[PDB]
Amino acid sequence: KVFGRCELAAAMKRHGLDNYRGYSLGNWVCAAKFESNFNTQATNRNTDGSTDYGILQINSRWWCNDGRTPGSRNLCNIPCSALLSSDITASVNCAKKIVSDGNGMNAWVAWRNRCKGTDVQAWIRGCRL
Ligand code: NA
Repeated sequence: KVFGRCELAAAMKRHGLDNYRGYSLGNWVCAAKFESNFNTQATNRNTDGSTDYGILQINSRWWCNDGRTPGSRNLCNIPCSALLSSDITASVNCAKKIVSDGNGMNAWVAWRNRCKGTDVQAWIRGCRL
């Protein structure tokens, strides 16, 4: 599913992401836009052989099991395919684990490079929330 901007903001809010560990909703929407262009089916392979899955591009080296990333962990305890669902619950629940891991949202390279230190509230302007 390809979300609309406000539709995704609402979904994320309902799933407890607004101000989760101090990151306002616009941060999460901004990261999703640049990670996946709001497409839950997004996948991208990394140089190390791991793959990133879903709306928030969660990596198989640490966070999910895809059956093809040798020596990897599955810290969210989920098949990576669950991250591709139109239902964002598994992505959100795993993202909450990731953002709590030490480095905050810096874990998402696109957040650091394209969202951090920008007016992220712009991503939710106009939405009914
Ligand atoms: Na893995």
